[PDB]
Amino acid sequence: FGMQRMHYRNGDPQTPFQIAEQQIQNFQVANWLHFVNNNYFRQVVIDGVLNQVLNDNIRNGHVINQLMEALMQLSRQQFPTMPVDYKRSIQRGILLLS
Amino acid sequence: FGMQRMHYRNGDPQTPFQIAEQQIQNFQVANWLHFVNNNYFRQVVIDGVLNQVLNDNIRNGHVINQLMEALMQLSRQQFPTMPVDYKRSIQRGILLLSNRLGQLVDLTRLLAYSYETLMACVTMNMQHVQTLTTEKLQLTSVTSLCMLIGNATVIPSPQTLFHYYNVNVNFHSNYNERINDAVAIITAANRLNLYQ
Amino acid sequence: MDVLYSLSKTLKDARDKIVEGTLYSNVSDLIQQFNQMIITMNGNEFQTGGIGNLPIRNWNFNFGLLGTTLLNLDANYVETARNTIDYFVDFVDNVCMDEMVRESQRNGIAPQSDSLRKLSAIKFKRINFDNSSEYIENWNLQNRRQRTGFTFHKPNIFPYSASFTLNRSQPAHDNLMGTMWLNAGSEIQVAGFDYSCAINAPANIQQFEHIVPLRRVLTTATITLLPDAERFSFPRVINSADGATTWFFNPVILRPNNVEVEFLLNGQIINTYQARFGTIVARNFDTIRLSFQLMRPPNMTPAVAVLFPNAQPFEHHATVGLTLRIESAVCESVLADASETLLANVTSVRQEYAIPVGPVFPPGMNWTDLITNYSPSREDNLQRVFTVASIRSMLIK
Amino acid sequence: MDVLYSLSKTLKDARDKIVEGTLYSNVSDLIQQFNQMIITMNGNEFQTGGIGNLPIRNWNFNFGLLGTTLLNLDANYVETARNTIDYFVDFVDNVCMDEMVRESQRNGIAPQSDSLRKLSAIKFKRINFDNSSEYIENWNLQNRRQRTGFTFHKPNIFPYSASFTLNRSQPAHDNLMGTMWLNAGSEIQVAGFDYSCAINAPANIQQFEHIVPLRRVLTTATITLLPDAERFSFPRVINSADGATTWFFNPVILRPNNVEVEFLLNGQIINTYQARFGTIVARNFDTIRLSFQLMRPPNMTPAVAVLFPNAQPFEHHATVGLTLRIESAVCESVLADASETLLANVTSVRQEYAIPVGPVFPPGMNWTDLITNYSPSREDNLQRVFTVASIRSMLIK
Amino acid sequence: MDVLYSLSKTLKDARDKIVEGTLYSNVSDLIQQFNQMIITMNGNEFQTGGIGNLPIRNWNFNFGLLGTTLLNLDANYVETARNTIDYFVDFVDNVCMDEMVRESQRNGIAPQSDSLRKLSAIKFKRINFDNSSEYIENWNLQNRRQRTGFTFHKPNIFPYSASFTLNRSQPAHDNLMGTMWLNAGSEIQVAGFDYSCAINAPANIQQFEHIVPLRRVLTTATITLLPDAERFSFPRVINSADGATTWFFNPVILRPNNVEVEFLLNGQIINTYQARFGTIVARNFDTIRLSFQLMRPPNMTPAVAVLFPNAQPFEHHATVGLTLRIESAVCESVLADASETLLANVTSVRQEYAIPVGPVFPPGMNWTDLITNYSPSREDNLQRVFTVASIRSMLIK
Amino acid sequence: MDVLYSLSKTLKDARDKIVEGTLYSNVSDLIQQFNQMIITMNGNEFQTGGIGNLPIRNWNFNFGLLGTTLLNLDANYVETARNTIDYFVDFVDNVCMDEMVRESQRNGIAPQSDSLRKLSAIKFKRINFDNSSEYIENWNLQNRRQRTGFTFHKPNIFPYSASFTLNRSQPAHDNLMGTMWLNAGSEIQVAGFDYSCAINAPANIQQFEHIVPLRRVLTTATITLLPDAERFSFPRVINSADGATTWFFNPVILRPNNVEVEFLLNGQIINTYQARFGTIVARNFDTIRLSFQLMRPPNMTPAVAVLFPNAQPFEHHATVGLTLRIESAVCESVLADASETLLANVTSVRQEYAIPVGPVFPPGMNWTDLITNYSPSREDNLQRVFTVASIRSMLIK
Amino acid sequence: MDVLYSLSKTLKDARDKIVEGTLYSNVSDLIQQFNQMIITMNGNEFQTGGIGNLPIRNWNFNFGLLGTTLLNLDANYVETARNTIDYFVDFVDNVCMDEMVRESQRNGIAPQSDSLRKLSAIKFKRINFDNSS
Repeated sequence: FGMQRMHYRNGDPQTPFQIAEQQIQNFQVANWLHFVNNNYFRQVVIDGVLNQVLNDNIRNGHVINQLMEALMQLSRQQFPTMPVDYKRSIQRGILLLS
Repeated sequence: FGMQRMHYRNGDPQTPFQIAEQQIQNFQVANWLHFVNNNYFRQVVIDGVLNQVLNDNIRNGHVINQLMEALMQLSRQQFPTMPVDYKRSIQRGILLLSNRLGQLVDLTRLLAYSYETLMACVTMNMQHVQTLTTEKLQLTSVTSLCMLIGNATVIPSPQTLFHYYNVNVNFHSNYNERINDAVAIITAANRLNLYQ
Repeated sequence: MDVLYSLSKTLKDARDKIVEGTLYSNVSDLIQQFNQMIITMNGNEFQTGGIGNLPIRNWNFNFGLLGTTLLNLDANYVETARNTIDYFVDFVDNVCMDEMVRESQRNGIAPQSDSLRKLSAIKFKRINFDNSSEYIENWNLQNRRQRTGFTFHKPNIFPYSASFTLNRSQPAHDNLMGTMWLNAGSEIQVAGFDYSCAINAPANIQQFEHIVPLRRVLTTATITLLPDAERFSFPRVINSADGATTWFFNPVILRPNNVEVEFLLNGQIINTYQARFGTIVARNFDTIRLSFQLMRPPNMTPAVAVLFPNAQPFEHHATVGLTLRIESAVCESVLADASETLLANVTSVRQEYAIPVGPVFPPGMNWTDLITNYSPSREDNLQRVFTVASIRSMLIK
Repeated sequence: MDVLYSLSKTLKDARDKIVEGTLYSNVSDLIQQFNQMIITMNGNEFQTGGIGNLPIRNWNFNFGLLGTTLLNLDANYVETARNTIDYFVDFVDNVCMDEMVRESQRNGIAPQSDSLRKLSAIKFKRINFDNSSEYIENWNLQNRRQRTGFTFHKPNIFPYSASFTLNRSQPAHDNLMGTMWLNAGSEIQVAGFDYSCAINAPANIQQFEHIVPLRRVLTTATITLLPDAERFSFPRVINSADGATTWFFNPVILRPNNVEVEFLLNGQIINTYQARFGTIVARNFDTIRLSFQLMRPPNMTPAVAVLFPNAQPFEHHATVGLTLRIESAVCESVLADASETLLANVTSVRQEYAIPVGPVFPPGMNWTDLITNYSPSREDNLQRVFTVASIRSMLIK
Repeated sequence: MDVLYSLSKTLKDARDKIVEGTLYSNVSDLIQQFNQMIITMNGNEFQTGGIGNLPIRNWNFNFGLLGTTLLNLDANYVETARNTIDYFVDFVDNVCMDEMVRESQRNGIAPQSDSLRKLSAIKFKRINFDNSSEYIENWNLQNRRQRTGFTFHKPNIFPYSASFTLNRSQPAHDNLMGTMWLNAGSEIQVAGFDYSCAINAPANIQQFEHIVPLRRVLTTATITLLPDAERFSFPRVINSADGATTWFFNPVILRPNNVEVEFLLNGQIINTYQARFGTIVARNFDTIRLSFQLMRPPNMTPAVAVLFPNAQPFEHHATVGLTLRIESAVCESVLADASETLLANVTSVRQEYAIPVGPVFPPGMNWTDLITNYSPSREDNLQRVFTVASIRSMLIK
Repeated sequence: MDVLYSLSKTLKDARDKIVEGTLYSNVSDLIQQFNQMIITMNGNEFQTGGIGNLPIRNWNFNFGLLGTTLLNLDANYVETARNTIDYFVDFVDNVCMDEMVRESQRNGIAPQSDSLRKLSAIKFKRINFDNSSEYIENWNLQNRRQRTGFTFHKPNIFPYSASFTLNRSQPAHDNLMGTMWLNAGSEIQVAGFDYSCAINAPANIQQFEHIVPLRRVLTTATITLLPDAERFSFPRVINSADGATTWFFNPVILRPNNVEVEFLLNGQIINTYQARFGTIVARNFDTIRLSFQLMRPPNMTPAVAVLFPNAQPFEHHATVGLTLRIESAVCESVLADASETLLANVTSVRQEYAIPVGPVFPPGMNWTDLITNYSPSREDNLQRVFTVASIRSMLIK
Repeated sequence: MDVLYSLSKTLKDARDKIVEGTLYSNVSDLIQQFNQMIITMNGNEFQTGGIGNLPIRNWNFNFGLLGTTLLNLDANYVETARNTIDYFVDFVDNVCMDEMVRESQRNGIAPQSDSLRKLSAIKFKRINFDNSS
């Protein structure tokens, strides 16, 4: 996306993914980054037994479609200021996983 | 022209020829570079088959002259900030390539006609997309071809052309038949509520 | 309607930048836009006409991509480009003229002709060069229901109604007292006459009033104010209110005092000006209120005392007059002006091609009749036709 | 000719865009244009002036280029470019100043100055940024035998000529019937006066007519026809036609009856309007013919009855008046306007250095005589000089 | 100043260029500029307001960059553009409003608002996309110390001051000889009146002179000239000199004789025209001197032969008058006009929050009061305010 | 412009430092400067003159350098350098002589001469030794829109205009009450005279006032207010205002009572002083208003009682007087002074070769008319010519 | 009081000699003086005002050394120099104005304001360009 490499300091109260979320205005990848940002174990109680369970959205297998769409969006991206073979390999591996 | 040599980083969206076009001042060389920069294919639909056709300035082979004039300008400048021997060697090379202008013109016209006639014998859609496996080709063979071509023309043999056309249409028909068979089987399977 | 504006802008840019000599690096964007427009406009057939005297014509589009090779555009490339530029200009002219001569009660914003209906589909939305001009951008903002407006110089907003009222009158034509005014375009001049010169009137002060409503709202308007009558200070002969004969007028002009101007909006007073002339500015209003009083001068000189006798037979009745000119305005609804000429173009097309009268516009595009009964459907149809006219007015100069 | 407009527009755009801190990726087009201009301009000298007091100057051209090495413009690069730009601006200004004054009877559409004539050579044809501006686009379109136009505000086209024509005249001016009109600027006011007040007139109705020609065909004219003219509604005393005696004028303004406004072209009727006041629209006209009728009041009142004695003794003449204004119009040829200072620039440059009067322009650039006898060669020369003037006014604000 | 205009231009171009359909190679430069701007402004803070009724807000910047690569722009990019553009529009509107109503005495050309003061540092110096307009470019050139200028249509340079000067008076006001003139808006109308038709001065010719000063230098002005007064030709009763009585006025009009109009600079004659009624042009002037002569007609006819008695009593006085109107001019300093929308913007923003009157501008922007004692400091403050208003007017449409 | 000052200063410093016997290690800086100047100067020709009797001269440049081989300067090296230096001095003198005479109405702050205009090109910008001198530093600071100043001694700013205004006047001048003032140079002396000697005055006190404007704002003015003026304290016989009769003046100087000195700016009160004589300090003023009172002696003595007869017969009028001197002041714009010969240089160069009077400077450089009607363009042109004059006076002593 | 005069002289010389074009060999002395003054003026905080209507202001000095590389001073270097020249001029103006409005019977020769007292210590004595006036 033609942006400077993320200067960062270890130990900030916010994870780098939050900064990524509030710095990219490409709707697909931004939404995916937000979903990963606020993906945490859910605290529930069943029959007096405490458990940590996943969110429903990932449980039915739906986030993979979002990941595939974001990857395909990255596939045809310009990818500026990068050498030829490295960019080609990166986007072809992304296509492979998509 | 003795201008500071460019450092084209490997990975910029721009091309070295584009920067050279935006930099130099002389007319013919800039015109030739501009021609080689944006010369893209044209998609043309003929007889229900998609094809790629070169620009009309390439089939009649006039653009080669628009090349040579530029090269001729390259033989006029004094080549400052260079020793005499380097200039002598470059002038020798450009002169050897120049004296064979007619051979190059004939070769280019022959290539254009042969490509058009042969490519007009395919019946499947074609697209300009780079693939994974890439063909290896050294330029020494190209130099040999440009220095060794003669006078006899070469026209594809009708028997070979017809054999190639028959093979191509056979392949296309086989592909379509298998596609239809698979589609029919899958449609029937998914409409009969098969899921195991 | 954006597609038509984009097409017009592309055609004008092509006709103004494609001349022999310009470097290709200055028209690469234009060539890309042109190629996209042509490739998206191929394989479609259009028909225009069927109403008025417009000759029905059919159109095709089988034009190949323009050349993309030469460092400098030579003459042959320019001629090849113009070979389809002329056709495109003719087509756009015909389409916009066809659209201009149709209107109705409903579909006030949406286009009504076939050409705009077919062009505004999903697939053709690939063509939009820019939205730099005023009218198209205002139209787009209206489509999102946001703040709109334009700029004009001396706009005709006040309809034509040459009216006068009498407060005290009789067929003797010796004791008259009333106000007469003229409203043409933007020039509001009011005059209040009093035959008695306020001799019998109590307190020697006679009060006049006048209220004029505006059909729309004007914001940040500059107004020139003058204290003396400039159109009702000469001898006149005028007929009766209901009409049986004519009376006589021979004015003499004082200097009105307590000249108060009120810019009233929704019954709330916003801007107040007292005893001021020259330059007056009102931030926002929709009505104009004028008030002035006539004072018989306390001291006298023989040439004055001979013309206001305490007796009954008068000779020269007193009258004041004010000049109110709106020399600049920014409005919200579409209105005709003096600087622009879109109304002129619409009326020219209507008169030349002899359109049958519709149920919306008054015949002959009479501006006064159109504005006397302003309605929202009229406003939307007029906004559409004016935007089409502005699109047209930059291709055939 | 187009070379000069390209140079001026490129210089203005460069002065607009080259400011400290901007990213180079936004001025690549202008950088290429400027480098091409510097490459083609160098090596050719120029000479300007030589007539009148205009300063003779010689010109050289030896400048570097503007390379591509930075990512954001710094102060020094901007300063170097600005130093070159100001010199080129002075060059353009001096060339224009030389070009504006001179003229020619023949070939009055071709360049005349030595610098401009050398500029028209083919080897300079590689610099044409655009033709978006109104005057240059009109010039370019007129180059190729096409219809043109000009958006004008208050387009003064009526020559100033105060004149009257009597119809009935006593030797000592005691019984007059005639018309007074005054055509100032873009404003026509015509008044029809009678001394008899239609007491001896045939059928008690007096007929009035007036025809005013126009040397150049206009289009899309918004006409404000306001009755009750002001130019002749007050007492006057003027000399007679032979200049050997005078006469009096005691006016009373009546109601103009059955106002007829006609617009003609080529000798046929184009657009007509009966008894409509306010704003009307005309699309194509060359001659204006205003006619109407003055109607005697069928019944009177004591003051009115005394004011119009049937017998010869007269002390109050009656008159009706109309006002004709062109608040907007589009013409096919260059004309004086009020939205710029083009004619002002021509006059100022002509008068500043006192060029002796040539064979085309009347002395002092008095617009009345220039517009009096309009000839196509004069129109072409004025078009060229106005194009050069608009070029000048697009560099110095 | 320049930074604010850069932001306004970038935002307007982005909102006029980002829409579904267009090719990516069409708005590449604008996207680059937008990313540069959002990088530069990110992470800072501002707080505008703190005076008057204007509410105080606090602004932050955290918007992410763009960079999506699509052959056809889709609606997601449009949505992001709409949101960020709206936020920046609100920010620029608020900062402009805060910049408006603040004034300073010493060094008025300098910025005043704290936000703008922080906005002219070194780290904001990158984003200067373009300066393509009249006012902003004039400001930029003034910052470089070169000649300035503006275009105008009917400027209001003459403060409204209706005054009358007498050369011979009388306690009874039965015998007068003097002049009267008014100067409102873009009009000057002067008239000189006599009661005895100059049968007391030698050669039967009376010569009035008139001198009017100009508060600022003017160049390249076209003048409409009319040889007949429009305002002083009606029966009028006016106030006396001492404000103690009222005098009569019965006018009649003759032809002006030997009319000389003089446009003088530093008391030196530059442009002179004799009997040139219609349109004349003056190149560079700052003082207007008008002289006309009222001459008794040599030969008479019964009406005029009686109405001008050589004895004492008079029934009608003689007067001549000239109407001088300037239609267009260019000034080297900032001036208001009735043909734009600047002063209205200033007064609307000022009265929007009922700000207390500043220590420089007169109350309520009474234009006459401001132009009366035209001070250089007030000129600089007016320049800054009008420039900021012009920056604001480019967005709110 | 700065190039010329750099050249002059470098030449003067070289003439100062290059003397026989000095050690080379003390002129290394100037040697480098001179070598750079010779390197950049060579190869470019020049032309000066062409107007009036000024000698037209052509210029060439082919000179060696000044190498570094010695340890102490010998006679021959000094002679070679001196021979080059004198030629360069002649070059500078002739360029200045060409520049001083000419002028321009527009762009009157930019170079005009061909040599200077060519010098302003960028490739000469490598020579700027310093800007320590007052005038060049002020020019440089004014280049970048900053407040300036000038240390002036006896800064003559008051135009010479001897005038008086009567207040009470008999037809034959036997009972006069009025004021006499004379503003010569930087010296103001105002006298208030009465014939009644306050015998019939209201409250036995006569009021005197006098307001003198100033076209340019000063600062830091040390004002010496000395009573007992000398300009009007001796017998006089002068013509009256109409120039048809004369009058006598037999003065007696009394004690000025309650002297009030006020200094205003922009229409407000800045600094005031009551009943203080001697030296006072004013910091910022534009208008000076001197007012005071003449008090009749409450009691008299035989000679005094006879000298002021109560009745009308008068033979000794009374008068009070004040003197206003500006012994030091700082202004913001260039003005005539007495610490140099700048205005003297301008006048001498103008008169020596008889250049015909142009469109800005009044004939003969008479300071009275030049300072009478002060306009910003005139001020800018005078600033440029005075800068060039100060450049000349820094080379020829 | 010598330090104030030296500062004023340095500021005037910098504002009159640092323009685009002058050879570096003519301003080497001035650049050395400027660098010495800035390095000796870093890390100190000053306060002026408190009497009259002078607005109390605080000052810092964290300005790096000026460039010392280019043969001819181009525009960018001049702008960088002026970015602190303006600040220095404002500071000196405020300090001298603050000093001007205070006096007393004693301390007739010695300075009375805080700024001059702090500046005239031993360590700051490293700055003295000349005493020409």
